[PDB]
Order: sequence, then C-alpha cells, then structure tokens
Amino acid sequence: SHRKYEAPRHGHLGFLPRKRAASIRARVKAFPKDDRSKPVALTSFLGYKAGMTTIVRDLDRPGSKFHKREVVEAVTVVDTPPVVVVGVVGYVETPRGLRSLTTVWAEHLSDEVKRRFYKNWYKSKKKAFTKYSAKYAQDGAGIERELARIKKYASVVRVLVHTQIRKTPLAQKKAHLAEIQLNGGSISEKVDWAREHFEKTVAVDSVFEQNEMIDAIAVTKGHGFEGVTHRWGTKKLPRKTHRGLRKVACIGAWHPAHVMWSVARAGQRGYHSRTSINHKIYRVGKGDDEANGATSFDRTKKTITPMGGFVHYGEIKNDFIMVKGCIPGNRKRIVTLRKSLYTNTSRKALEEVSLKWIDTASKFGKGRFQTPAEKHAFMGTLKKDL
Amino acid sequence: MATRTQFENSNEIGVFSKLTNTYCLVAVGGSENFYSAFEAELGDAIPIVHTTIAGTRIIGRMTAGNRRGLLVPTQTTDQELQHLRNSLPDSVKIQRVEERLSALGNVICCNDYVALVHPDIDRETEELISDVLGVEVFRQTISGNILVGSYCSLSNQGGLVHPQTSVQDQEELSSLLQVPLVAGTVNRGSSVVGAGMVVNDYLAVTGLDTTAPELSVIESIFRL
Amino acid sequence: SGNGAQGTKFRISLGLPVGAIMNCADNSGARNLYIIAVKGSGSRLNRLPAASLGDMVMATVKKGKPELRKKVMPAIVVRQAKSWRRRDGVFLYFEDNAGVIANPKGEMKGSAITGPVGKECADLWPRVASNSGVVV
Amino acid sequence: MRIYQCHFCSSPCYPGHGIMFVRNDAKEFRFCRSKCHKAFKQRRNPRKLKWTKAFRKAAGKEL
Amino acid sequence: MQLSWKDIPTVAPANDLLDIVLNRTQRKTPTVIRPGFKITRIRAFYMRKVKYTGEGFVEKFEDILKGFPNINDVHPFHRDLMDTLYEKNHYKISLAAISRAKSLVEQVARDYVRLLKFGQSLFQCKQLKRAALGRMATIVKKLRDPLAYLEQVRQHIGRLPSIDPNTRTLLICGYPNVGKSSFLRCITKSDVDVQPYAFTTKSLYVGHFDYKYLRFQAIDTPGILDRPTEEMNNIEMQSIYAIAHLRSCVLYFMDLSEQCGFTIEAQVKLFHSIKPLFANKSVMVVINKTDIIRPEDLDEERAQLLESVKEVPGVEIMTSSCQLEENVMEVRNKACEKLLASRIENK
Repeated sequence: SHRKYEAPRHGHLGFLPRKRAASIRARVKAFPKDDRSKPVALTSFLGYKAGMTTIVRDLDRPGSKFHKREVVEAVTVVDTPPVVVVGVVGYVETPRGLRSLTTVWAEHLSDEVKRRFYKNWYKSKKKAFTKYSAKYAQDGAGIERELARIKKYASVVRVLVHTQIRKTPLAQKKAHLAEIQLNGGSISEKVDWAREHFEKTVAVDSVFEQNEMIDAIAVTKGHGFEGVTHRWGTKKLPRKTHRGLRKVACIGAWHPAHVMWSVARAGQRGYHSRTSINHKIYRVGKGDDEANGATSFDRTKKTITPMGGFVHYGEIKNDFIMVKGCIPGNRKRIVTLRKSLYTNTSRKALEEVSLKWIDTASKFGKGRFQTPAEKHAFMGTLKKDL
Repeated sequence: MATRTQFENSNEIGVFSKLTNTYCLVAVGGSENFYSAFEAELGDAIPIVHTTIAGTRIIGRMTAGNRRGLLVPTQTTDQELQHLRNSLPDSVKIQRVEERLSALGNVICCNDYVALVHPDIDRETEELISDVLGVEVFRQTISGNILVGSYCSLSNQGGLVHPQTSVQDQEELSSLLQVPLVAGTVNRGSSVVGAGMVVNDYLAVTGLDTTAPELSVIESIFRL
Repeated sequence: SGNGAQGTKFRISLGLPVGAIMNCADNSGARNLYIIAVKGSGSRLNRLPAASLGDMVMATVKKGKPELRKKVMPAIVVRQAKSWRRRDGVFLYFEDNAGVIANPKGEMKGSAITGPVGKECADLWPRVASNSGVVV
Repeated sequence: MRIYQCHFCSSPCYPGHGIMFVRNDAKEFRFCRSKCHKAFKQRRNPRKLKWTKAFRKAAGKEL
Repeated sequence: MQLSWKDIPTVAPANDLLDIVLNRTQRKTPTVIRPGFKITRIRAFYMRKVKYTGEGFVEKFEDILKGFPNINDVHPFHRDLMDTLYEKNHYKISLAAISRAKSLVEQVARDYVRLLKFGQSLFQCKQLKRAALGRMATIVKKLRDPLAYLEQVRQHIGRLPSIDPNTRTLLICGYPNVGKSSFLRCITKSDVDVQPYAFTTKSLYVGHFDYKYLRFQAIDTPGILDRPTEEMNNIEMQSIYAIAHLRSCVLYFMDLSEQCGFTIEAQVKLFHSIKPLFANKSVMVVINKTDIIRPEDLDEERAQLLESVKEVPGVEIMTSSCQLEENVMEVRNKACEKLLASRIENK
C-alpha cells in the first residue's frame, strides 16, 4: 500500500554488517595527506583507555552566552607510555593498489613484542627473530640492501612500533604492535629516521600537542546477542501483543519474497570498529610530573589518578593524553589516537584551552575528596590513625 | 546628552548596563555599537567596567548602586568581585547582599540621596542598603508594583516612573526623592522605564526604539 | 521561542509534554495553564511535543476567570521541575511546573509573576525579566 | 570555581552538581547524593542524622 | 503608513488555470490506489479527479476575495483612488462575478460527485467525469475578461501613494512650474521621495519635517489640483476630489513672475474657486519666489489677498523664497502651526 505515516529508518546502513570486529585492535584505514616539507614524525600513537573525569575551564567563544564563563566538561584519559620503534615497512604503488615490498627489523626485540608473536609463551623456545638478528653480524650488508631498496622504491614508509605494556597496570603482558605512517619529508629521510630509531623510544609530545584535534580508532564495547529493539531502536510493540514484543512487526512485504538486507534483526551488538573524529586534546600528561592533575589555577600537588585509582583500570604512571569528551572502546582497550585528516578551522577547533581544575575524587562511589590530605582536614582524626 | 542603542536587538539597556555618576558597568559580551554609546560620551571621564555577575550578563538587573556603593548578589563570584574592586574607584564600597525577593536591580531604585526598596524587604537588609549606599531608604511601590527598581529610572536631576502612577504619588514621590518625577514610557510604550534605560547626571542611554516624544521627556526631566 | 525572543536558547531537558498542566504564575486571573502545543518543536511519529524553561507554548486555562477560559493563548514556561543541566555543570529543578500567559510578541498579560523564575527564561523574554522577583 | 556547600551534609560541592528547590524564602538549598535529598524531603532531623554536619556538631562527635 | 490595497495577490489567467487543474488531477489519479470493488475503484478515481477539479478553481478564486479589502470598507481617501482606475460601478459587478463563480463550481462539483458515486455503469462514470471537466473548462474562459480586468488593476492599486488621510498633511497647490516641487524639497529635512499616482503629470513629491516629536506630512499636487477641475475628465475630476479627504491644510503658492508661464489673474481665479469649499481645513497662502517677482502682478494678488474687499481667505501672507532658502524654516513652522495648534485646542 504505502507507509501511512512517513518516518526515517531506524539505524545507519553505512555501519553494516553489525558483526564482531576481526581484531580488538581497530585498524587505521587512512593517514593524513603527506606534506614532505615538514620534519619526520609519527602520525598516530598507541595507548590504553583508563577512565574519564571532569574538567572546569573558562570558555572562549565571542558571541556565546557562555563566553568567559566557566563550563564543566567530561573528558577521558588514555595511558600513553612511550611506544618503542622496531621496524620499517616500505610500500610501493601498483595498478592493483598499495603493496608492501620489505620489512626491516631492529636487531634486539623486547620480550614484550616477542610475546606477541606467540600463542603459548611459557612452553615455547622463544626462537622468534633469532635468525633475523644474525643478519647484523656480517658488517650489516643485507639489512643495508633492504633499507637501500626501500629508499630506491617505496612511495610510503611506515614504522613498526609497539607499546610498553609492562609500564601499565594491565595484566596482559603481550604488547601491541602496529604500523604508523611517517609523514616527514622525503622517502629517504623517512627511512633514515626509521633506521635511526630502532630499539629507541618515542613519546607522545613528539606527536601530539595541546588543543590539537585528534581521532580515536578503536573497537567498541561488546554486548553479545541483541534483540531488535535495543540493537536498532525499533519501537516496542504494544503490551497486548502475543508471542513477544521487542520485535519488528513486519519483516517485509510479500514481494520481493525475501526478507531484505535493510530490515532490523536480532544479532551481535557492540565490539565493532569505529573511527571517531574531532576529539580535542585538553591535556598532554607527563608521567614524571607530580602535579599531573594540578593546574595553574589549582596548584595542589596531585596526579590525575582518582582516589582509590581509576576504577577497573589502575594507576597512570606515564604520559597520557586527556581528550575532551568520550571515545570509542572501553577501559583497558588498545586504542589508537590519530592525527586529523584535514585542517579544521572551526573556531571550536582552534580555541586554545587552559584547565582550571581537574576532578580527582574517587569514582568508586560518590566521592567527596580530591586528596587524602583534604579528607583528613575535613574529617578529623579517626580511631585508626595517630 | 541622551543617546539610543541596543544590546544585540534589545532596547532594554538597563538590563545590560549600570550607570552612576562615578562609574559605568557594562555586560562583558557586547558589541562596539553598544559600548560606544557610552565610550563616546563618557570618554576617559569615568571607568567603564566590563563584567558578569553570578556568571550572567544581565548585570543591570543583577546589581544596584550609586556613586558611593554597589550592591551585588551573594552568588557574585570572588573573581567578578576582585575584578570590580580593582576597576572601580576606591571611594565606592562593593557589598554582597542576600535577598531573594527578586534581582537586586528590580528591588532597589536609587540616586545619590534616596533609595526606594521592595516593600517586603526585611529591616536588617534595609539598613545594610542605607549603610553601603549612604542613602535614606524607604519601602515603596510605584503604581502598585513592588519591583521599584524596574519601574523607576532615577538620577539626582529628575526621575521617570510607571506611566499610570497617579499624580498624587508623583507629587509625594517627588518630595520623597527630592527630584521632579513624571510618569512616562520608554522604548516606544514600555512602562518598565527602570530596565529600558540607564541614566546619571550627565548622560542617559536608552533603546533605539524610544520615540521622539519619549526622548524629549527624558532629556527634559533628567535635564540633559 | 520564536517571535520577540531576543537571544538563542541552549537546549534544556524537556519537562512538559502536551497535556501537562502548569501553575499560572501571573496575576492575570488564570489559575493554571494546560499545554496544547510547543512552538518551534519538530516532528517525529509518535513523539509528544514537549516544552521546557523559557519555551513558548500554546495553552488554554482550565481553572480561572471565565473570560480567560474556553480559549487558546500563548504562554511561557517559567519554572520546571524536570531537572535539567546548565553549562556550569549544574543539575537543578524547581518545586513546581509554571508559566505565564503572554502574547505572540512575548508580552505578559499580567503585571506580576509570583514565585521565582529560572534565568534562562528571564534571559529570553525581557518583559518577563521586568516582572520577576527572585531569578534562579 | 568556589564551592557551594551542600547545606544538609554541609559538604563542599565542587562547583557543579545537585538540584535546588525553593523554600519560597529568599534562599534555596542545595542537595548532594540523592540520599541527602531524600532524607531532607523525609524531613528527618539533622540532629539525629549521622551523615549531617549537624550530627557532628551536636553529637559530641566533636567540640 | 502604508496601502491597504497592496496586499491582494496577482490573479492568474484562465489559460494557466485551465491547464493546472487537469494536470494536478492527472497526477492524483495514478498515484492513488483505490481499495474495494473493481467498479468502485474506478468510481473512486473519477471522484478524486472531480474533487481536485473543484479544489483548484476554489483556491484561485478565494485568492481574489482574500488579500483584498472590499472597496466600500476602506476610508474615503483610499476608496477614491481605486475608483478612478477601474470605475467603482464596474468594480461592484466584478466582485460579485468572483463570488458567483465560486458558488457554481462548488455546486457542480457536488452534483457530479454524487452522480458518479451513485452510478454503476463504468461508461457512465467515465462520461460523467468527462462532462464535469467540460463544464469546468467553459467557466474559467467566460470569466477570463473579468480576470484580466482584475489582474491589471491589482498592479495599479499597488502603485498608489501610501499616505495617511487622518494625520495632518500640508498640501502645495498653484499652477504648474510655479516651483512647488523645489519648495517642497527645501521644506523637507530628509531627501524628497517620489510616489506614483494615477492622473498626475509629474507624480507627487512627498517629504516630511519635524518640529518637536510631531511629524508633518507634505505633498505637492502637480498637474492634479493645478488647473480647472471642470475642464478635466470624469476619472481625473474624481482624482482631484481624493485630495479633499487627504488634506488637513492647504497652502496656495503663487508665482507672480509668470516664469510658471501663467498669469497672476489665472492663479487668483483657480485659488478663489477652491477656497470657500474647504472652510473646515486651515489655509495659509504664501507668496513665495519673491526675489524675482515683478510689481505689475503684485497689484492683482493684493486685491484678493490683502484687501478686506471681495474674495479673501482671511490669512496673512508671508513673503519668502524657499528656493533661495530665505525664510524657509519660518514659513514651514507657520504652515504646520496654523493647522496643528488649531486642531489640538479644537478637539
């Protein structure tokens, strides 16, 4: 017949299929355009999502009814100890797309990455890379030939980095390895940079800075098998209805005589890949800085960790990125921060922030105190104690 | 003289500005056309302090005061207070007042000699006002309205009250305030003369919509 | 919102869907306001239009002077009760739902407003500012 | 920002949070954990309520 | 201060109107899916077509009736201005035509829907729609000549000078080329405007001047009031009469010099004829352009104006030259004062 009343579809066809992602490490499907005039640097970074908290800052938006007033804002924090560089991989342009032609590895590989190449570490003879490592013995010659080849050919150079998971409260020991496109100028300069950085270490301040707009690429929280109502935001059917009501009443017309790809159905929910963009960096933390969670306006020596510590995560004892708002994925997940694909002029992006205050109270209840110092002050002396 | 302007497209100047004989307060996020209205005729004469009160920009309704003092709501932040103390001359006292009848600017109407207050104000508060503003205070109603600061524009030269104020109240109020009072309207018919314009002994700023007759009464009664 | 509303308004939690009755908080003779429409509200199958603080509604007077009853007029919501959240981080709420009868331009029919008035409404409708005592 | 203290608990409210309702007096009271609000609505006696700052004062819980 | 008359929208022609209705009905019929009996479905389609046929006619005709204040209802100044252009008597029959047409289309639509609704025969149902379309088609075509007259007038009424007949106006009259247009521009503070009007040679110059927070409107008459009223056509004679409603005060400019190309004797005659008629409105006669003016003419002027003897408006003339800008503000205050200060006290 014809609908009756018009309404928009439930849910976005551009995020199909709604199946579980092929890996907890969401893929970077694109990198920034290359500007080979600038210095060589990474274009993304690995970290772990730890938690959120609240911020207060004064706003700067000439014209807003909130210009020059304080706002309070949710932000998230991602643990970010220096990534360590261990390979370069060199790609070439073909009429069938980008194809990698070599990979050169550092001579010494940390147990952390080595562990990544294995399914049962405890039993294994840990032989990974033990013949590659030899290639260095000899003067250096075949590793030069490779490095050399990459320079000769190669349209784009990526770096194999991995995270220092041990520098993180996680149990998980096996580190995360991944390719990061290099955008500083000249294919040769790029590989030189790469080669120079083997076994050597790279920190976030070398990649991100205050007020930058960055993207988060990560696998979404999982939910298992979801009915149609919650998964697609379909209307609940009425109370009166027999044989269940969190459903879709009509699964299709009679012709085409086939349930169609575009109707909502029960199925997996969450644990999807997502490339969320335009998240402002409101803080770039330093792990060797007491007074991490302190401010120009605050002053009190205290770190970003909440009282009792980040619920379900742990402590934060390294550099971190504090991103305004909230990000795909959950507490503990490997998450990739990426440079933005365009120069946003937004004004909203561009505004330069300065935190006045960072919340620091326990998130494990309705916290009343920032430091244990403050808590003793307000509360008095207790039956434990002095 | 007397000028016309608008805060955005609003004629209620009294809502976004506070003018006395020794200082001028204006909302922080105004336009040049708005600010100029004052800068152009106050020049380097008296301080023109940009500010917010309790985080809002309706500073004209949120405060009350004269040459000697300024009254601000409790919710005035310490930052706004510090900024005010620093910008305004030392001879003016800035005091926080705790009253919940309405916004200070609606509850209080004053010049450098007398002040009318909401008729339901408590004694303690009425003494504080008299004290800080160094003025004689009287609980009154203008044509029945309790929001005196909203229905009365006053300077030391003259005053304008609700258009329906009887002649008898006008005569009595004139005597009480020691200045000629006349019932009138501002911004083309508005009877909220207190919020529609700001004024002191040498300048009156009203909204662009004030008619010719209304502006005539203004420069005539305030002697501009 | 709309006519005579000088200012924009930041979104605030919708408290009052159509059919809701708020206290009349002016001295017009009206005792309550029954919401039949929100101005500037959009469209989605099955959704009630619903007002908030400083929204202009279209109401009838269920209780009040007979010269006010049996007809539809504009009103403005002045107090909420559904809690909402400001950009200073605060979740706040009044003890009652209440608004005041008004004209399309936004002029109060009455001359007083009894009770407090949320600032977001005061900031929105100047003739409401005028007649307000305690704001927020 | 400065801290408004949730009066009932008397705890300092790190600038945001909670709700106001009007006493229909000049001031309004701020409320913390809803527990704080409900007890208040319960109209329980702060002198009795352990959580209250009042409890501390009266109780001996103090000086 | 504006025109009541502008608001009526332009009337579309019969030709535009014939096509649009059918096309719309055609669109409607295939989109619709009738439910029910086979015969009923077709019947439903035809009924739908008939009803869009009714709908389209009713919408156009309502637009003529709405938008428009009725010619009688408006204030006497405004009634007049319309009257010249169309002719009111022609206009009264024409208004009725629109109304009649609307009634008939509704009546026929009702007739056919019922007949089709009633009928079982498919051939009949089809024929009935055919008939209705035929009938609708003839009616718009017959009315085309009144539609054409209405459409043309809509544009002419829109052009009318927008001025207020209630509030005080000052009227500059005199023979043509006396310097009335210049006098007016000198008098007005802001730059002069031009208003189109029917049956005026130049158009009118309109200006305004303030003393206090009172506004005074000024218009000049060129070509309309300037010459014998009787000599003019029935439409133009009526245009002259519209000025009567409009003016609160009349000023008579004389140019003695004969630079205007007209003698003082002629100017005195025209003035005298108009003068007793408007007792109700104040008069200020000003002999302007004084610097150039010749003494030979002055004697004739003096005999009407200054002399208590026959024909005299009882007003005291101001010598000036506004063009020269000597006494321009002095003359202007007096002209406003003569009607204003009066009217205030009067009322």
